[PDB]
Amino acid sequence: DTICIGYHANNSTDTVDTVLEKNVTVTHSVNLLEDSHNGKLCRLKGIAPLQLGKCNIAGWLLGNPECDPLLPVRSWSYIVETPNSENGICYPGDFIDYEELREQLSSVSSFERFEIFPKESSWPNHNTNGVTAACSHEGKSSFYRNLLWLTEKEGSYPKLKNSYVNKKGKEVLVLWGIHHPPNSKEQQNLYQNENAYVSVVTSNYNRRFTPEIAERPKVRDQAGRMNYYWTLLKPGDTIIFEANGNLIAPMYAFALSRGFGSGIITSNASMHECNTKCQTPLGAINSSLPYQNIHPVTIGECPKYVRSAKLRMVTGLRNIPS
Amino acid sequence: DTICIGYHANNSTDTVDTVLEKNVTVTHSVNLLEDSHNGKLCRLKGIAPLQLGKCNIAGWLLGNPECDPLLPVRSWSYIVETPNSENGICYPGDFIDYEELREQLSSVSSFERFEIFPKESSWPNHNTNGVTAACSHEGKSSFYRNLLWLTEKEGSYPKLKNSYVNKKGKEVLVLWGIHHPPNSKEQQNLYQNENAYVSVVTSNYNRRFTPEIAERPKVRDQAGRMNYYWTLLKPGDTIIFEANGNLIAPMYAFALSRGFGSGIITSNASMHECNTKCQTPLGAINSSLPYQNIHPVTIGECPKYVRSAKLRMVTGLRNIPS
Amino acid sequence: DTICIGYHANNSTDTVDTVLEKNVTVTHSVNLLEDSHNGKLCRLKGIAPLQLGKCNIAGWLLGNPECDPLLPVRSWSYIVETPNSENGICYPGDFIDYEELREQLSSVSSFERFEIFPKESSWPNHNTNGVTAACSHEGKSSFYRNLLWLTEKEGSYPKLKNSYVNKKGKEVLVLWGIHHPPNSKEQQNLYQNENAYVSVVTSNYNRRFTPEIAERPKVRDQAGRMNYYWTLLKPGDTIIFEANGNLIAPMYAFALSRGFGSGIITSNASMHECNTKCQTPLGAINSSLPYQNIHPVTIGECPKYVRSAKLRMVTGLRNIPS
Amino acid sequence: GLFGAIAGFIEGGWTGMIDGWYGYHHQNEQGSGYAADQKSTQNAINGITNKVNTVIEKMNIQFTAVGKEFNKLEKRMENLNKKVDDGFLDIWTYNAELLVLLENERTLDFHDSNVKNLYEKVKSQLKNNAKEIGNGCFEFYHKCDNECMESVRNGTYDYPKYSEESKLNRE
Amino acid sequence: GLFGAIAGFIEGGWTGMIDGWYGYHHQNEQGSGYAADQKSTQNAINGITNKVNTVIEKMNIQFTAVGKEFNKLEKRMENLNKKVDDGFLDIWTYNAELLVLLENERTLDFHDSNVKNLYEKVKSQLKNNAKEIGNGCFEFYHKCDNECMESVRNGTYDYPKYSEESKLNRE
Amino acid sequence: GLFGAIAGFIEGGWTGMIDGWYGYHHQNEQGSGYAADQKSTQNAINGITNKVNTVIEKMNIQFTAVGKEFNKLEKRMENLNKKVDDGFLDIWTYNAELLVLLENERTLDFHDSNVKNLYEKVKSQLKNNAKEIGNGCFEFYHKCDNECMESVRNGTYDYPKYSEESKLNRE
Amino acid sequence: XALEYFEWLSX
Amino acid sequence: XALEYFEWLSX
Amino acid sequence: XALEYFEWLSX
Ligand SMILES: *[C@@H]1O[C@H](CO)[C@@H](O[C@@H]2O[C@H](CO)[C@@H](O)[C@H](O)[C@H]2NC(C)=O)[C@H](O)[C@H]1NC(C)=O
Ligand SMILES: *[C@@H]1O[C@H](CO)[C@@H](O[C@@H]2O[C@H](CO)[C@@H](O)[C@H](O)[C@H]2NC(C)=O)[C@H](O)[C@H]1NC(C)=O
Ligand SMILES: *[C@@H]1O[C@H](CO)[C@@H](O[C@@H]2O[C@H](CO)[C@@H](O)[C@H](O)[C@H]2NC(C)=O)[C@H](O)[C@H]1NC(C)=O
Ligand SMILES: *[C@@H]1O[C@H](CO)[C@@H](O)[C@H](O)[C@H]1NC(C)=O
Ligand SMILES: *[C@@H]1O[C@H](CO)[C@@H](O)[C@H](O)[C@H]1NC(C)=O
Ligand SMILES: *[C@@H]1O[C@H](CO)[C@@H](O)[C@H](O)[C@H]1NC(C)=O
Ligand SMILES: *[C@@H]1O[C@H](CO)[C@@H](O)[C@H](O)[C@H]1NC(C)=O
Ligand SMILES: *[C@@H]1O[C@H](CO)[C@@H](O)[C@H](O)[C@H]1NC(C)=O
Ligand SMILES: *[C@@H]1O[C@H](CO)[C@@H](O)[C@H](O)[C@H]1NC(C)=O
Ligand SMILES: *[C@@H]1O[C@H](CO)[C@@H](O)[C@H](O)[C@H]1NC(C)=O
Ligand SMILES: *[C@@H]1O[C@H](CO)[C@@H](O)[C@H](O)[C@H]1NC(C)=O
Ligand SMILES: *[C@@H]1O[C@H](CO)[C@@H](O)[C@H](O)[C@H]1NC(C)=O
Ligand SMILES: *[C@@H]1O[C@H](CO)[C@@H](O)[C@H](O)[C@H]1NC(C)=O
Ligand SMILES: *[C@@H]1O[C@H](CO)[C@@H](O)[C@H](O)[C@H]1NC(C)=O
Ligand SMILES: *[C@@H]1O[C@H](CO)[C@@H](O)[C@H](O)[C@H]1NC(C)=O
Ligand SMILES: [Cl-]
Ligand SMILES: [Cl-]
Ligand SMILES: [Cl-]
Ligand SMILES: [Cl-]
Ligand SMILES: [Cl-]
Ligand SMILES: [Cl-]
Repeated sequence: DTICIGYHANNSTDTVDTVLEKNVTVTHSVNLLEDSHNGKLCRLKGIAPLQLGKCNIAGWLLGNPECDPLLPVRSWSYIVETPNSENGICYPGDFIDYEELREQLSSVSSFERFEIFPKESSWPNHNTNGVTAACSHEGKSSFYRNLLWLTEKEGSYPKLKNSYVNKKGKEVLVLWGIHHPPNSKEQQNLYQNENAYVSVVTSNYNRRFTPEIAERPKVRDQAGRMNYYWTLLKPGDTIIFEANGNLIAPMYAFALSRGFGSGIITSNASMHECNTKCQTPLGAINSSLPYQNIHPVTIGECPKYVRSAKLRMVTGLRNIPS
Repeated sequence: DTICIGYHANNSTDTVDTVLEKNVTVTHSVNLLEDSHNGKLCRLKGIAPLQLGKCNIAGWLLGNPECDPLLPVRSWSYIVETPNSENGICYPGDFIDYEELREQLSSVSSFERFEIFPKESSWPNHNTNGVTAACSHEGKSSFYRNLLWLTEKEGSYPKLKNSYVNKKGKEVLVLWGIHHPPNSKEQQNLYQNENAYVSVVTSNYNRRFTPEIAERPKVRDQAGRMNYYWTLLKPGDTIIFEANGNLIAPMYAFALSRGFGSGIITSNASMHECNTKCQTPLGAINSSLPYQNIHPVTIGECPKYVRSAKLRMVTGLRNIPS
Repeated sequence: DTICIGYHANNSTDTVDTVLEKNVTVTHSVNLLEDSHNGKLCRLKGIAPLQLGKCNIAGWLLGNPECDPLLPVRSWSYIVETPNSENGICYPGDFIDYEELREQLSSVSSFERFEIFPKESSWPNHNTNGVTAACSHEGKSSFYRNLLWLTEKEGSYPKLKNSYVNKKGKEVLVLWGIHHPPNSKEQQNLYQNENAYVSVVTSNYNRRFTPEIAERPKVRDQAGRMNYYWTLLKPGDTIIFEANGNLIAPMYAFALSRGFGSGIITSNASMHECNTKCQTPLGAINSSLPYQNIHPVTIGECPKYVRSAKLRMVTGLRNIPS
Repeated sequence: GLFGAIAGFIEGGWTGMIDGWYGYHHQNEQGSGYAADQKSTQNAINGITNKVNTVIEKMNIQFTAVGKEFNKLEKRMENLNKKVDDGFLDIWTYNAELLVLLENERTLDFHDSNVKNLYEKVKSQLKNNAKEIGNGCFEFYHKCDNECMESVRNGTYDYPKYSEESKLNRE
Repeated sequence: GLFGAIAGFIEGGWTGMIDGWYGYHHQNEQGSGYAADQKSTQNAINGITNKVNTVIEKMNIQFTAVGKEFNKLEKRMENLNKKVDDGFLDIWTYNAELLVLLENERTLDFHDSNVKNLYEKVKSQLKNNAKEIGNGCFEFYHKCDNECMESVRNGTYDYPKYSEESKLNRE
Repeated sequence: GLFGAIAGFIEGGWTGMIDGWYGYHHQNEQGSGYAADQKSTQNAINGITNKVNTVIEKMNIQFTAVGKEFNKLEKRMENLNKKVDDGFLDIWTYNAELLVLLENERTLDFHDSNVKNLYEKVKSQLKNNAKEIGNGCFEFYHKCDNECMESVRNGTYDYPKYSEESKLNRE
Repeated sequence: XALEYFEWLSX
Repeated sequence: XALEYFEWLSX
Repeated sequence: XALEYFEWLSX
């Protein structure tokens, strides 16, 4: 009569690494590393993302004609740009503090596009029909949907001075532009002034602009430039524009809402009818594992990104069915 | 006759966590996490802090009238601002490189407030009596104690050009201002010039200022602005001011001393007659423990801040009096 | 008859530290910390470094006369400055975005110094013989080798406008300067214009410069200043200069090549005929150990820097020959 | 093994024992069979559960973390940001892999210790009433029915009950 | 326990033994009593002292670290600074908690090992002169006075001195 | 030692055994001598080799990392960069030193365990055919030639072969 | 996490 | 740090 | 790394 003491064994082929010995076959184990995604752009906690599609932040905010017009009011959980972003700044120039603006939009949860300066009846005694071939829409010459090219009317450019009082109850992003003609001839032909100036002021913003005339290399067949500026108008505050030339006046501004957990990503995937708590540019992650090796860029509630190819923790015993 | 082998047991109720088992009652243990503070602002290694009280850095440096005047020479271990800081920039405008200035003051151990440009006998042929209601002291209209509002005298504003040679043997912080009137009428009424300019130069500093006239929204019932500028005058170096208008000339500068271990904090606690080697905005820490969960902001020689609620290390045995 | 079980012992005096006990003598051990270097500047993967010797980046790029002229085309693995760097900016002024320029050069693997604007036949109707004592070479008065001081010729300074088209197939670093005379008299004596201006433009660069006249403290016996500017001309792009005064025109530009693993260090060691895969300012490291306590600044493929004085791992047994 | 039981003096494992990590195998006149020890198995399960859950617990939920952009004159800030991201990544990869390795070693050692202690428990319950025939087995000097085997397993082995018979057979 | 002594075959601890971590309890004709083993206790104290002091030593003194301010056009730099502070905080919290857990496990295992080794020392000194009656106790086959007990405790037990008597009683 | 063999019941080491970490010493009529155990030594060598190589492997190659410069109006960015470098340095120094300490403790414990297990292997092969005379030595109750010793070392000790003679001498 | 490896475990 | 847990420890 | 501490090790 005998009795024996022994331990469990099975057919498991799971392997783990230890400090003394790599590659140990064990009876039970647990994977801590998430390597699977669905390859889709999904909703984040029920909220659909803001896809810009063919355009980037600059093109979307400025109002590039080639972009498919978005609904007046939008709300999202994160913003998606495509690598195929061709449509942005269509008329050559510098976008001042564009990166900072992107960083500001990174915490924005929704926008309301509204008319801050109504076209017909805002800039009397001035032309508002100016277009360009650099911003071509459907073959013809056009211009930004949110901006307005103020030009001389009937041989004169009177010193205009308009204002707007923010009663939206939220931050109002206002964008405008300053034109820099290649020669003084065009300067006189457009704004009828050689000593023109633009003045934009709020309670905390204050800037003056002076046209710089010089011949420049052709960019999109344009020797002239156009610098773009922006500011965030506080609730209850007033913004004042005063110009006697070279002002690309605002027409549509943005009522912005602040949120948490948002961000801007560059993705190739397309939007599907799914929902997730974690999103990467490669796809969505549905997991409770602490680690993931899919992508460093994550939005929502995700596992920690690591370079590891394998993170398997042994729970069972050394498997010896021999 | 028998002999037995056993281990220690007592009435200890200390508990520690392990990887295999949480909440183990042990005979002896050691707490590594400091969670106690005295709720007081104390001296740091014998040196009392610089309390600004009702004012912030801007208000203190500019010389805001509402602030209780500090002694001519001060020395500290750290600077304390209050959340109740209401008194700062009293006349609306922008403080250029204010954050950088704060960062500079973060390594300053002492200051000497001295007259760099004596009032009566510095700016001949100019008025030095200009005040404002924005900087109101005791109901009446006043102005910064360290600055001086130079105005037209007897219908004229002669081009002034004054200088100062640093023989203090240390860095001399010099602050000044540039006024921007809301209209050209006030510009002429104050400085009698429409093409005014200010010029501030040293051996390594060089800046020119041009008044920008434009109507701006009322801030503290003031439609005009006032930009504030500063620079650090090296030992033995000369600073030169040259203006024909809109210059808020310096009157009191600061001889600065450099130190180590200092910093700027926002605190609610009050100063007591105590001394410590570690200070937080919530209070002082008297401990030798390696960790603390009191506050991330520390000054002096402190434990490392962690989010942990408990860090107890077992020294004794598993306590089994059963 | 007996048999015994035992373990190895030798005369080893190696000591290691454990958590329970410091200073344990063991039979076999392994040092993981590299503390040895050769005290020499060597080649990095076969490529010799770029030694500036008596000059720094500013002096080298501007073309300081005191510097020993480098070969037209150079290629390196890293750049070496000396603490004895005295020769840099010889004529007082500000080097705009100098740190950014250094950071750009940190990823540059080679340069080709070429004539972008040939001296005789580039700036007709202008003098190109201007020198100074601030940039003294061999006792006499001289000037930068890469720049050119354009002055009035025969009582006039015609508005010059020259350009260059990059067909080098690589980035072309272009440097120039703007002179700021101490008085208007010298301004007229040099450039014959009081309303002078400089204009530098490319496809993505755009800047205008206006002379600021003011008396300044003597620096290297010069009361006037000279601001230095630079830009990177993209392949196929054109750069245009247009000035009617105060322009320190470019003469020699740099065709730059981009590389990996490069960097700028300050070193005291001298160049020897050796080769290494890891270089520090104190010397070269030839090792396979994971850690080193020699210097935080490393170039190439080096061990991780740590503050540790000792990192010895026991492989053998507790050595007890007793 | 650090305790020399698993893959030690008990060379192999039992596929026949499917209801537990550690247990017994018996053979008497009534027959033979396996029987997992529920106490030690449950304790081990609890411990290792606590280990896994603590490893998971220590890694907090990674909230939104996206890249940032910089213009052509902000290369330093760009490289600084990159240095931050890279450094954190290195450190976390390191920590994860190392922690997994350490806890794996400790886990195998833990199982080894459990088996060893079980064997020693049985060896201490029995005495001269049985002999060690190696491979983690005991041979009784007396007849041990299913009730006796059960007494061995649930820790109530009556040594004086069989001491006389075992003494006779041991001679 | 990893070595199965503490809360193992020695089920409970001794409140009666107040002068040490590990020790003995005896009972003979002269009476009964506790007596802590100073050697093993002192060694354990030294080791654990070294452990605590090294944990404290590895954490360097946190010098002055205060926040910084940024204007409305420096949101990126602000978020970068914040990312740095947060990352470092995460890593240090992690390291502290983990280190404490690990060293705690190792500490309990260490005590268990010490008790086990003490028991084995006594078991090796005595032989057939005494029997294991479980619970970490030995019953002598001979009369063992206070001097004999002391010889057992300070490691100089004279086995042949009592070998004859023990041989007679063991029969 | 955690297992009480090294510097435990086997007090010292053997300088006479130069061809291995663990082994044997014998003495019979044919003479005396040392003989390292190649199996356990080779296993230990493999394990520790794996340990060292993994420690080295986990530390990736430090590529080019040089300082950066800042003007007089970029003190914040400068101090931020410095805070990054310092923080990373602290963390890595910490990790390195701690890892070395831990693995050192574990290594010594590992060797101790190996020696202990070897001793237990020999003790289990022999039985009442030999007696434990302490210090990790066994005294045979029979004549054990070089062939017998070899059978003990390579794990093929024939117990019934000498059981009768040993039984006679043990009496 | 729970390790339901045997049916009688208590989860 | 010292662990004075018993009177005869040596500190 | 290899630990060639004995001649018959296999490296
Ligand atoms: C543990 O096992 C012992 C042996 O099987 C159990 O005792 C026997 O218990 C049963 C109850 O089902 C009695 O009717 C038998 O007569 C007992 N055998 C003896 C030796 O009398 C015991 O019940 C089990 N339970 C515990 C907790 O010990
Ligand atoms: C260890 O204990 C043994 C036994 O108590 C001690 O020896 C006895 O030592 C005393 C000295 O106080 C002698 O007078 C007794 O006669 C000894 N007993 C015997 C067996 O003769 C011994 O002194 C103690 N010290 C050490 C270090 O072993
Ligand atoms: C292990 O050792 C045993 C004993 O030395 C070896 O067996 C002896 O083996 C030799 C072969 O060289 C035989 O000729 C002897 O007659 C054997 N002795 C006995 C008891 O007959 C055995 O060969 C060794 N090898 C292994 C792997 O066990
Ligand atoms: C292996 O064992 C698993 C149980 O873990 C079982 O589901 C499966 O059928 C087995 N497969 C083979 C091929 O034995
Ligand atoms: C790992 O172990 C498995 C299981 O035997 C074996 O198939 C494989 O060859 C091993 N791989 C390595 C590289 O050790
Ligand atoms: C997405 O982008 C990757 C490059 O990152 C490219 O390989 C792939 O073809 C793209 N796929 C789609 C569907 O756009
Ligand atoms: C995510 O995966 C888990 C695991 O199967 C599943 O329970 C859950 O339904 C999945 N969620 C969604 C929304 O697909
Ligand atoms: C508990 O034990 C401590 C000694 O550590 C003693 O000071 C205290 O009086 C005891 N308290 C109780 C209630 O037993
Ligand atoms: C921790 O153990 C203590 C001591 O018995 C006990 O009172 C308490 O209920 C336990 N807490 C938990 C949550 O395990
Ligand atoms: C200090 O500030 C805290 C808010 O952080 C507030 O709750 C508290 O009332 C204040 N206390 C005092 C004494 O000012
Ligand atoms: C700080 O606390 C320690 C611990 O009691 C004490 O020794 C010391 O006096 C205290 N120091 C001060 C200044 O209160
Ligand atoms: C010490 O031992 C080493 C072998 O590791 C040997 O080379 C050396 O000669 C010995 N030196 C002394 C003084 O014993
Ligand atoms: C370390 O051990 C060595 C070897 O005996 C000894 O010489 C030395 O005194 C010890 N140092 C310390 C400080 O323990
Ligand atoms: C190199 O510099 C160090 C200062 O860092 C100085 O001590 C040393 O004298 C210098 N040596 C040489 C050869 O220049
Ligand atoms: C670097 O050191 C190793 C170790 O001796 C040596 O093999 C190698 O030749 C050295 N390399 C050079 C280039 O000196
Ligand atoms: Cl929507
Ligand atoms: Cl004072
Ligand atoms: Cl070369
Ligand atoms: Cl069974
Ligand atoms: Cl006692
Ligand atoms: Cl031998």
